[PDB]
Amino acid sequence: KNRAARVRVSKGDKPVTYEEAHAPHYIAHRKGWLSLHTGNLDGEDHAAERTVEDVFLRKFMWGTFPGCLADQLVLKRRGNQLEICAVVLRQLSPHKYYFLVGYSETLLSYFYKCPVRLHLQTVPSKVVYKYL
Amino acid sequence: TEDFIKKQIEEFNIGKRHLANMMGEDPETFTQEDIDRAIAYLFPSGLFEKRARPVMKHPEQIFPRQRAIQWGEDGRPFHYLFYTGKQSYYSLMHDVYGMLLNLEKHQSHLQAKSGSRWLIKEELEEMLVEKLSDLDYMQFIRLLEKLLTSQCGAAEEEFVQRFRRSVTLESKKQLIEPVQYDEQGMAFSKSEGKRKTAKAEAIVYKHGSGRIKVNGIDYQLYFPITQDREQLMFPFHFVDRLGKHDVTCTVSGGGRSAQAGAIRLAMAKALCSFVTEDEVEWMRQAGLLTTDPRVRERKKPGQEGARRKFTWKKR
Amino acid sequence: LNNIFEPHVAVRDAAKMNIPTVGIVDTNCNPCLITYPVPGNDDSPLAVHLYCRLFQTAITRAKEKRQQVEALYRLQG
Amino acid sequence: ATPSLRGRLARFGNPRKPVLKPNKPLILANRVGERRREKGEATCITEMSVMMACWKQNEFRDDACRKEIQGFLDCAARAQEARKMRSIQETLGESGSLLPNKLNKLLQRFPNKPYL
Amino acid sequence: SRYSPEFKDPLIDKEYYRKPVEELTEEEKYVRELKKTQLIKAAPAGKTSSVFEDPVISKFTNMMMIGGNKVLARSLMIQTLEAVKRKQFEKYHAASAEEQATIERNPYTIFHQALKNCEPMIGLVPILKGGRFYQVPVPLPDRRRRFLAMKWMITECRDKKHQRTLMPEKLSHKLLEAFHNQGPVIKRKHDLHKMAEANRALAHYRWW
RNA sequence: AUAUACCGCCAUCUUCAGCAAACCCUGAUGAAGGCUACAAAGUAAGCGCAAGUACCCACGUAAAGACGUUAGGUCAAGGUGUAGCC
Ligand SMILES: [Mg+2]
Ligand SMILES: [Mg+2]
Ligand SMILES: [Mg+2]
Ligand SMILES: [Mg+2]
Ligand SMILES: [Mg+2]
Ligand SMILES: [Mg+2]
Ligand SMILES: [Zn+2]
Repeated sequence: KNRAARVRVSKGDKPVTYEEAHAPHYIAHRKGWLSLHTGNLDGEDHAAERTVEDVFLRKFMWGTFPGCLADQLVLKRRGNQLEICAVVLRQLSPHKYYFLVGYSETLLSYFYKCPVRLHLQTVPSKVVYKYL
Repeated sequence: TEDFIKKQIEEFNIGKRHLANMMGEDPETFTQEDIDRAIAYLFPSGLFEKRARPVMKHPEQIFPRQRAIQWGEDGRPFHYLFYTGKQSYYSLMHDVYGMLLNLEKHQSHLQAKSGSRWLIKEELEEMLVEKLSDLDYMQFIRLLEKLLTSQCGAAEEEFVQRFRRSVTLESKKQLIEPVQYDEQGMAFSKSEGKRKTAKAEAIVYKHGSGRIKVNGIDYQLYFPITQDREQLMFPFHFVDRLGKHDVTCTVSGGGRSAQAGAIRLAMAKALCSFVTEDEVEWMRQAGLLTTDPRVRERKKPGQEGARRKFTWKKR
Repeated sequence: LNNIFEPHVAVRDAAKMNIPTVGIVDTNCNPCLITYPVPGNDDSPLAVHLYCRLFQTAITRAKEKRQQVEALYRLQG
Repeated sequence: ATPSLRGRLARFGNPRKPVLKPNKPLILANRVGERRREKGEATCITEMSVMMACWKQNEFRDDACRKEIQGFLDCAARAQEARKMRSIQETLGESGSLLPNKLNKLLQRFPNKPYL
Repeated sequence: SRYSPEFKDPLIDKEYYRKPVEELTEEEKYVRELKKTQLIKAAPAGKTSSVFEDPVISKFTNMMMIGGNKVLARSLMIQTLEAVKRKQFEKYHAASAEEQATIERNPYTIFHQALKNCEPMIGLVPILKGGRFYQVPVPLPDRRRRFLAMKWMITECRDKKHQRTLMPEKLSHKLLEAFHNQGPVIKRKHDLHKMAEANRALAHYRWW
């Protein structure tokens, strides 16, 4: 059994979302891509550095928000304008959210030589699609 | 339930208003096709699935046809045949049985006083909010057939035609190539052709001898094997016209047999200009006016040649 | 009895949910769960038209007769 | 006519010896048995025998006695083609033949009620 | 594979369709066929509506080709045909008069007669009953016996060879010997026939 | 050192279609079963194929094909439990 990143169908009790709920072969059909940059085309290079930066940013966003995030994060590498557009939960005070957003933007702009602006989305919790 | 539907409808209409305002046209003339075009232009979804497309239609298409309530505050259902699972299906069965017995009575009285297709189970269950099986559907189709075979008239005729449809086109005849004149070009015609990765453009004439030119030079220097010569002679032989038709094709890409078949197909499709339609039908039914999509099969990462496996033994 | 010669399940489930059943038992049925049985033929063509019409006349004297008592209570309000 | 079984089965009211001792109870079911089919034929033997005889009589060439071998081949081909065409395209027949489907359908339409 | 169902076979004959106005049955048939005009398959690169060929010759040429060498098989067939033609003409011009007048020079009739003579009549099958293989004579159709004779001739012309022998003149001599009712393929046919006759007491083991 | 602690990546079965939440009936309410369209108690959210995506369309090909047997292959993509050591 080719057990991939798809959700196993067993008992109806796992609040699975919509992102990783689909099969890994429906990416170019019923899904999409979290990251997007010019390194994924013919004739371009420096893709290893882009992948390292992407995985480091993902780890940093997952560590700085222990549960404040819902699913994942969409990457938009517009040459020299990174945008970590994601969502936010309605559980903490807005002051803490503003503080964390400002700290992350300052760290990004002063470390990766790139300004970052966020676009938070008001959701109650995890975007659940099936209770299976 | 109705409150959420009204919320969706008001959201849809305010979104349509905003879209007609941002596009620059009048909201009354802002049809649904323009809505879809604007959504596709503003939200370019580059996927392969046709269901994952950004749509903004009426909530009647997004939400399925909800089953209405048949009982009121008193508890008595609104339909007569409700305490049996299926209501509309059994009502239609009773109606068609009544029509059948009416037709039988009318036929008995007459004896004493002396393009389209049927419905589909999927279409039926999508039109009527009701689920059925296959045996009952076959029985209903047989009852409809018995209704049609009987002596119909006007009322029963329109009643059985309301449960009909309309088939699409069935004449798959190709377009007849007209006669083109390009600078003193009498009996001039061109065609194309694509088979086994080979593109040919034959130029059939009706005023020369009996030779074939491939890329300027004759076909003898380009087709040394008699196989291609016979393949190109077959179309001219099927019409009994050899020494009165000259061609000059410019084929490119593919091997000898692929280019020969491409030129043959081009000649067959170009000869449909100075002959009747019965001859081109005879040529099509014999194997000329048809495509040959025999392309090389995609090799699999584990098989020898897209069919045979590797070296799988038993011990 | 249906088309297999076997007692139907509706008469068995009626006594389960405390629901009476007025059936027409002939001579090969099980008139035990029926609260109001009556021996009578139910296979002749001209016979079944009698019971079906008597049940129709009972409606014309039950729901149609309801209007005779609706005017008595509507005099006050 | 069917013979009666008054003192056949060993019951409590039979002061004698049982003559019929079946394995399964004498209660019929609601299905009919399958018709007999798939048997060995091996027809056309005398023709092959006389063909081998006329081959051994003359030389190995079939020019001295071609009529016998020709008739044998014709009969064999006719029989084979007839059997194949029949078993491929026709299985009904006329009035009264191989009828198992409708038979079991009628048996299920009027089954047996052994549980009173 | 790459062809859907309910499709017909590409026709080869032309004179039958040059004037199909004989009677009414075939007229209605061809009219109903051309009405819906289904997607007829394309003609392969081996069939031709010419009258200077023969389907048996084409089948033999296709069977002779090993792997993917159509030009090689075609050249070998042309060489065999020209060799038998030259041999016929040499034995015609080097004779008397009665022999020259009582024989023909058409190689097609000679090849057809050789095929009809080398065609077997009975076949044996190794029926495994109880653990032993016993040969039982069973009837065979015409096409199967023709294919068996063709393959026997092919394998005799191929396998049976030494070192100094050739191939075109070898096959020509083999066909000329098979036409004269004295050939190795006819010898193998007679051996198979006598072997089947020696075991004729096993026809009762067949079940069809 | 243990895949007889895993997460993770896969295998013949898989060249098909069956399995799991909520009810009722029959087995005197025992383990269990619930198939008869000229129909005697079956309704079934969900899963996998069919339905669907792409290539040469509706053919064909590719991608996929559940709940598990093999304590199946691997602590030896990569990291974590238990033993002994700096
Ligand atoms: Mg796999
Ligand atoms: Mg017994
Ligand atoms: Mg282990
Ligand atoms: Mg499917
Ligand atoms: Mg798969
Ligand atoms: Mg191991
Ligand atoms: Zn009854």
